[PDB]
Amino acid sequence: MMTYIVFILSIIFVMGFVGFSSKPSPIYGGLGLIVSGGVGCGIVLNFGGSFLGLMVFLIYLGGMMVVFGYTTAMATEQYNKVVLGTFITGLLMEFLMVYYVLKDKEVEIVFKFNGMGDWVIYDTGDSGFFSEEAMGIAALYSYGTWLVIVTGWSLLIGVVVIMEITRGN
Amino acid sequence: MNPIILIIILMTVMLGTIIVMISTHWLLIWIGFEMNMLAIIPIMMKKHNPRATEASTKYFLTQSTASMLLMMAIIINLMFSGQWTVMKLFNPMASMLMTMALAMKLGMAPFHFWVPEVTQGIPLSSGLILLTWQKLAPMSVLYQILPSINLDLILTLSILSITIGGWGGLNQTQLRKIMAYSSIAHMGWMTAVLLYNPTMTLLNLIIYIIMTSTMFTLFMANSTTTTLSLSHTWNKAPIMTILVLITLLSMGGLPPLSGFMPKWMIIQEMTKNDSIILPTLMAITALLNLYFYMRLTYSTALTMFPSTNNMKMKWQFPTTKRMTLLPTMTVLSTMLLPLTPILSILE
Amino acid sequence: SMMRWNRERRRLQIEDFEARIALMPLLQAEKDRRVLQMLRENLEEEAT
Amino acid sequence: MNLMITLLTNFTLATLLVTIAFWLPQLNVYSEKTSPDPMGSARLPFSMKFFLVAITFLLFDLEIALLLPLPWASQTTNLNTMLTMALLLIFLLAVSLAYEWTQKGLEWTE
Amino acid sequence: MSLVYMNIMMAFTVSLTGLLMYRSHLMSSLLCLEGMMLSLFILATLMILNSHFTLASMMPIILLVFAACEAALGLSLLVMVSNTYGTDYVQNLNLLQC
Amino acid sequence: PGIVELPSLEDLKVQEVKVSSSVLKAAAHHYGAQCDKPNKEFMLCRWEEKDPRRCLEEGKLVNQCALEFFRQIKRHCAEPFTEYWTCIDYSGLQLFRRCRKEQAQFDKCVLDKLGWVRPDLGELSKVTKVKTDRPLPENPYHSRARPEPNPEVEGDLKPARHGSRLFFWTM
Amino acid sequence: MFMINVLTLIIPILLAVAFLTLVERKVLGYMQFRKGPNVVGPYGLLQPIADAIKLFIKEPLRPATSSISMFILAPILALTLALTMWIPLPMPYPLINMNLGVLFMLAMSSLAVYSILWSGWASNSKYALIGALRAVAQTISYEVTLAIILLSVLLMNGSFTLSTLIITQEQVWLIFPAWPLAMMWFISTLAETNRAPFDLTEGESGFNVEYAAGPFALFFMAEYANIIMMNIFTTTLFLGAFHNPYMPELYTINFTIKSLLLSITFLWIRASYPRFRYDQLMHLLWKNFLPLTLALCMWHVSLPILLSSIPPQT
Amino acid sequence: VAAFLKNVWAKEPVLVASFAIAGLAVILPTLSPYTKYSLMINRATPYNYPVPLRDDGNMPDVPSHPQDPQGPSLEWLKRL
Amino acid sequence: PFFDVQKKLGVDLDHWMTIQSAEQPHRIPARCHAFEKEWIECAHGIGSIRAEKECKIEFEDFRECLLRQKTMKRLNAIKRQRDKLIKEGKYTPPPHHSGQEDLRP
Ligand SMILES: CCCCCCCCCCCCCCCCCC(=O)OC[C@H](COP(=O)([O-])OCC[N+](C)(C)C)OC(=O)CCCCCCCCCCCCCCCCC
Ligand SMILES: CCCCCCCCCCCCCCCCCC(=O)OC[C@H](COP(=O)(O)OCCN)OC(=O)CCCCCCCCCCCCCCCCC
Ligand SMILES: CCCCCCCCCCCCCCCCCC(=O)OC[C@H](COP(=O)(O)OCCN)OC(=O)CCCCCCCCCCCCCCCCC
Ligand SMILES: CCCCCCCCCCCCCCCCCC(=O)OC[C@H](COP(=O)(O)OCCN)OC(=O)CCCCCCCCCCCCCCCCC
Ligand SMILES: CCCCCCCCCCCCCCCCCC(=O)OC[C@H](COP(=O)(O)OCCN)OC(=O)CCCCCCCCCCCCCCCCC
Ligand SMILES: CCCCCCCCCCCCCCCCCC(=O)OC[C@H](COP(=O)(O)OCCN)OC(=O)CCCCCCCCCCCCCCCCC
Ligand SMILES: CCCCCCCCCCC1=C(C)C(=O)C(OC)=C(OC)C1=O
Repeated sequence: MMTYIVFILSIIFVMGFVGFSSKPSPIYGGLGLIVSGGVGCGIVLNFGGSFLGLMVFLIYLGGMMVVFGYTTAMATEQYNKVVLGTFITGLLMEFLMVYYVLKDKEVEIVFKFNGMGDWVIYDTGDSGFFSEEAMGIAALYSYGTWLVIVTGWSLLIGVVVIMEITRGN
Repeated sequence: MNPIILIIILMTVMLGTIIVMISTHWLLIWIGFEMNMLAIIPIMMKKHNPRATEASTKYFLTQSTASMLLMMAIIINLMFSGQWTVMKLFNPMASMLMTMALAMKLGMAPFHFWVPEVTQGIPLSSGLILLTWQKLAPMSVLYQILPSINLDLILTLSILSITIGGWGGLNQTQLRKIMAYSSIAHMGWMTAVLLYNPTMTLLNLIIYIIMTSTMFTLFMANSTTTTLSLSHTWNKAPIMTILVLITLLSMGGLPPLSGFMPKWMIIQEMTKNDSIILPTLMAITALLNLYFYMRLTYSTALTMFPSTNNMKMKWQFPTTKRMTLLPTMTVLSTMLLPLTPILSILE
Repeated sequence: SMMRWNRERRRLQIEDFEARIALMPLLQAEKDRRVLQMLRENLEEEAT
Repeated sequence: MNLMITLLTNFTLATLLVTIAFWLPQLNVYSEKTSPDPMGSARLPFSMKFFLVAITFLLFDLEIALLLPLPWASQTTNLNTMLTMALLLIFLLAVSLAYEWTQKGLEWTE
Repeated sequence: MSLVYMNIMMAFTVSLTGLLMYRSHLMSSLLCLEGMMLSLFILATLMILNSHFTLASMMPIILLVFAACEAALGLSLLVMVSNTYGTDYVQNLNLLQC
Repeated sequence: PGIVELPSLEDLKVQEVKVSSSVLKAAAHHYGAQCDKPNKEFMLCRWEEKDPRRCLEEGKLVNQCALEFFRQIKRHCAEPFTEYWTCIDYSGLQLFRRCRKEQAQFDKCVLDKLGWVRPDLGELSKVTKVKTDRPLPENPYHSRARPEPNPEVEGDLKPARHGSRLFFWTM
Repeated sequence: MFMINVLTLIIPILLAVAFLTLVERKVLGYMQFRKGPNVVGPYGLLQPIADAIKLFIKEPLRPATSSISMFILAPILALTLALTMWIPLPMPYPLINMNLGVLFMLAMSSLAVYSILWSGWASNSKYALIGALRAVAQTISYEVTLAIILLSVLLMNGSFTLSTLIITQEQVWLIFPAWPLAMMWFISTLAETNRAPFDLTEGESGFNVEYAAGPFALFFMAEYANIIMMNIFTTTLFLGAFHNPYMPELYTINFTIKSLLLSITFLWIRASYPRFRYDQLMHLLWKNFLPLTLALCMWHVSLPILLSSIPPQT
Repeated sequence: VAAFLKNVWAKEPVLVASFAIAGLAVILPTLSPYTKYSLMINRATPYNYPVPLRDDGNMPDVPSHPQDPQGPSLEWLKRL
Repeated sequence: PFFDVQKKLGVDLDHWMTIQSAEQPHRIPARCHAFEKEWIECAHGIGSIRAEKECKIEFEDFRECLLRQKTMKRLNAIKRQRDKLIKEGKYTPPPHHSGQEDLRP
């Protein structure tokens, strides 16, 4: 069962998505999204992407969901059947999908998926004296000149836009 | 709003459209789309009233949903092809998701519900910017991926857009909602002729852009947003009544005006591929667009509605608005049929 | 001080990398023989 | 492997300490209290200043995410291009800060 | 293909159906939208890392940056409508029916 | 499709260099200096053929040369090399700068016993040239025949016959 | 065997926190011309034990919380994130050797504000919520300068690994080439852990006014663990010690002395100056610290290129 | 132009220091003679294998052994 | 419209990312470099209509490298037959497949 760790983490990810997507309350949705983001970062880390998972923790959770919950605290003043119904039925489709995957080791819904453990797709070689994802990200200042330019311009324009529309005049 | 900040934001909108047009990478297409939408949001909220914020909220939600669907299609295509070159797609699911994302961005039916409300809630100049410039990039992306487009899906979207646009515009009295439903019908025509000859789509896009620009420019020149306020124009400037009469006749596709040429060439192209029922149905449906255009011309130019007393006070002053390019697009939208073979420059 | 110590560290890194470069042909040969043995054993058990 | 063992140990030690801190005076039977903020029932006033500083933090955090791979990126051969792109990114950070400064964005929470 | 791909597609579909059916609040719609982006992040990152596409490793960072700027714009719009009406309910954004 | 061909288990049989990583790292520079020719021949065969089954014999020769290198080390300089790889093996990152004294002792011993000189900086990272007798693989990717290209444009451009030929237009 | 390492990491943290309370009381007393506790034990050595037992037999407040879930969860997160920010610290060998330990620490520090947010929202008091929102805004606004300063300092290191930070300072201390970054980093870490002259929640409602005495003690213990951790991180960054690979006790004693001196400097700071206003510290950050941090970041990007002193990647 | 600098250095010294440091950082790497050393130090670091070339017969520059005189040299790095 | 500004101007704004078999930093190869190279050397210069039919086997090999459905299916069938034979009791696993091999290097 330890070879299925990424699969189990993906199950927790989709279960948290069902939980927060039922919309019980905006703050509880934010809490469920935080938990789901943590589990997804765990998936990425177990796949080998340390830098991208730590970006998820630093920017998505520590930097942006803070803003979401901060805005949620400035509205939605503090103190159902639908929420419980959709949570129950989403859990039902999820566990039915898991049972159909693991019983026959193959499934088709829109694409064809295989029920074996996901350690099979990994590469048998070593990367030498560097990590491949860090070199790929580090090539942004040497190769991605145009990407840097358009992203920075969009960020500055976003600052200008937010300052423009919240003024009220 | 600062003039310099307005200039920077408008060049950011055009920069996003250019980035979509010139790039060979799917991520750059996505980046250009978000840059364009983020920059165009403050143009909608120039006046700061609750209607503008409501329209901006609905526009933001629709464009964000369409953008997420587009990214989903791109990621599926990368998964099934291993590359990002903007060309034909290698998965029917990716093609369907991208086609519906571009349909949501264009506002074609049944994703049309945001267009009239958004056009109504924003000023005339921002509505002109939206309905004219915002549609250059999704049609370019559609122009790049036609080997992967499902024919049944795009033809269903086209006929649904034409019928829903005509039936929707039959009931409106506000000018911006009429322009929105007219836009929906014209995008139905454009994506109807897309898979047979995209040059006809480019020609229809250019002609619709010119006609819409002329009509919106006349609207802001006279500062009219309703039917009756437009009907007051005969007692202020009758030359504008003549101009709106000829432009609305040309918008209905009546020969020998320049609006006849797009549907004429579209019907010419569709019959070469042994499709006869659809061009007849689209012409019969475009008769409804002609109907509410003719109702507008009745209320404005061919009759004299009663005016009020203060029109004399308005007589004593001349206009000073910068009606930019208004005679040029007025001429180019009515007397361009003898230059029909000029469409070969677009191939 | 940082300039002198970082230049020395760069020289040490170059020495370490060139030691690895001298080593790794033998590791490449061993890895190739090992993966060929694994494939042969799996093929024989698949035949069984 | 060892990392998630340590994470589980820290989580279970924290939840053990919190459980003992909660439920130990629960075993006491002290009393029952009726108890019948300076504002009584006033609505929370919506302030644009706190939202503005939150959004400014978010945007600067995004440009920080862009700036993060500089120690790895300094090892490239194309040093002139990397230096120019790094200086351009931090210059855009400074320009956004200056635009917030001049248009009274940092006002009454300076 | 693999299994975690199926789970991430189903997570994206769940977040999409959550966004496409509003309950009461606009904030829940924004949360569903950002969960959709997070699922896109995980899917693209797993595909790029498994395919050993080195130069594509910069894409999820740009995706995160652009969609978080999108979310900042959406939060500003939500704050504006909350200042207008006193709450962020989606039933108060119905003036443009007429 | 086809049946993948694998060498028999007797063809993969060779006696191994059964030494640890720090033992390899201590004499790495001298191994690169002394046993360079069969290593570079094997690497050229590997990067050219793109198939380990075509480089099995070169790898076997690499093993033989490395084994003889370590036998020659053992004959004369067993004790200083043993101390050197011991103090290399103590370190967590296996640093070369924590064992300079024993390195100098081993280098001096092997210089006066075997005449070996360690390479300087950048020498082992050079690109060398290899004289081999095996022929170059003319088609190493096993690619099949490429599709024939379309015929291109030839001839001068002439005006259109009777213009556009679009309905009634005579131009 | 590894659980022994985990336990001997995490139990001395709590012991050092309790004796940090005692040391701060005694040092503030001797700095205010008086004595600290010296009656409960010999020189007050039994004061934390008595105070802990008293706080753990105190009556709970039993509030009318809006959500008991996050009311439980906020001290859980505070204590877990206080204890989990010690595992990549080299002492001189980290318990969990991380390739990206510095950025892992940044992620945990950025994640630490949810305890403040949930403690503010769980309490029914609106003034408590307002105080929590102000504290969260100050915390994230100083996260910004923490990130820029750490990024600019790391350009002399060459990687995000915390163990290489000892190797970099093998020649000279890193406070010599980066002392303005050291001063700004020290003030930013002082304002990061909500300490004087930035502890606005004690000046005129805290974010945990409705919390019981036990959970309040847990929050305060997490804050003190954060203080010790930040001072150890600052010592590793700027005041690196001599590490003999055969005698690790030399490095352990050296950085222990330096980090204790830095924490005593924290207590020395807290009893010298008046508190800031909210807008005054926002002015100090957005208009004083941030432009100089950006200028020094550009300087420390462009400097190792012009000096031919790029640190090695590995 | 001259009294403006004195006034702005008496009034906002933090911004003067920030702008001066920024100007130094942006004009000094184009002026220093050690940038080329950084370039050829970064490009002389051996990350991957130096794959040998098949000897056709005409390569006098390419060495047949690492200790051969021909080839790139790092004596400039050893001295500096 | 697809205005090829990059080819007209000679700039390279996004072609470096556009394929996986392109110039990658530190000469790092991808998992399916060879298959993608063969497919591109097919499809170049013949249009999409001819390349969708002429050497489709290169694209099938590329897709099999990318997603590996056939290899997964073959491994599933082999393991299923092994499980059936193990449960029915007519197959004994070898020592080297049970962790008692003492691997080569
Ligand atoms: C870790 C090592 C130890 C660190 C220090 C620990 C002990 C010292 C503790 C001090 C007291 C701490 C408590 C109070 C904290 C809050 C107050 C505070 O810090 O305010 C900061 C104050 C705030 O400034 P301010 O508010 O006074 O500024 C006035 C601004 N107006 C007019 C708009 C109101 O100063 C700074 O922010 C400066 C930061 C450090 C600057 C370093 C510059 C280095 C030199 C650059 C070059 C200069 C020459 C010119 C250019 C040459 C180019 C070649
Ligand atoms: C294959 C095709 C590829 C692409 C080919 C090229 C396509 C071109 C598309 C043009 C799109 C035009 C978009 C709308 C105008 C943009 C400029 C703008 O911002 O105008 C609005 C602006 C607002 O200013 P304000 O003063 O607030 O106005 C309110 C009234 N007082 O200012 C005003 O309101 C001033 C009043 C006059 C405005 C006149 C604008 C005319 C623009 C259209 C010209 C004709 C179309 C272009 C040429 C033909 C292209 C096919
Ligand atoms: C990493 C290191 C951490 C160290 C943490 C602790 C630091 C401080 C250590 C202790 C310092 C000295 C404390 C002395 C306490 C008083 C001892 C004493 O004499 O108590 C007498 C009292 C009454 O006695 P009685 O018999 O009534 O007298 C009549 C006779 N004429 O009798 C009583 O009160 C009853 C008996 C009390 C005995 C108390 C003994 C000390 C308890 C210390 C607790 C912590 C110990 C260390 C734990 C961590 C290390 C293992
Ligand atoms: C089954 C049998 C066991 C049952 C459970 C009991 C466990 C042991 C509990 C502690 C020992 C019991 C006796 C407690 C003290 C009683 C005697 C007393 O009152 O001594 C007073 C004396 C100081 O005299 P004082 O009145 O303060 O005079 C001031 C100076 N003029 O005081 C002193 O000199 C110091 C007294 C120190 C008391 C012991 C040390 C503290 C408690 C340590 C253990 C519990 C806490 C462990 C750590 C928890 C985490 C912080
Ligand atoms: C309200 C809910 C409860 C709240 C309290 C509890 C949760 C919050 C507090 C704890 C936070 C834990 C964060 C864990 C991830 C941190 C990043 C990380 O693991 O970095 C270390 C390392 C990457 O570094 P590197 O050196 O590259 O790896 C070794 C390379 N040779 O990576 C590795 O070594 C990878 C090891 C395998 C993968 C580990 C996956 C861990 C489990 C998933 C996440 C768990 C937390 C989920 C909840 C988040 C918050 C809600
Ligand atoms: C070109 C170099 C590189 C540039 C890019 C990198 C920049 C790094 C630093 C980023 C700083 C970002 C924020 C800048 C804000 C400047 C505008 C400003 O604050 O103006 C207002 C201020 C007067 O203050 P006040 O209006 O009262 O505001 C309340 C605070 N007292 O006004 C002032 O105090 C006057 C500020 C303007 C004049 C400053 C002159 C400094 C000259 C230093 C020596 C020359 C350095 C070389 C560069 C050329 C500079 C012109
Ligand atoms: C495992 C539990 C260990 C004991 C709990 C932490 C140590 C006790 C702290 C008590 C305390 C002391 C001494 C204290 O002096 C103090 O004043 C600043 C507090 O805050 C009001 C305290 O909470």
